[PDB]
Amino acid sequence: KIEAIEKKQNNLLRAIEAQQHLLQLTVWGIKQLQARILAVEKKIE
Repeated sequence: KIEAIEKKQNNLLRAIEAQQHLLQLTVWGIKQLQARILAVEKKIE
């Protein structure tokens, strides 16, 4: 029980750490699309 709670908790920490990184990745990806869409708007503007 306390062992089961602890084990599950260690995994949760790892999953959150992993999602943290994925998020930063998507954020950076969105900054890239934004820049590219911008240049296009300016090109046809």
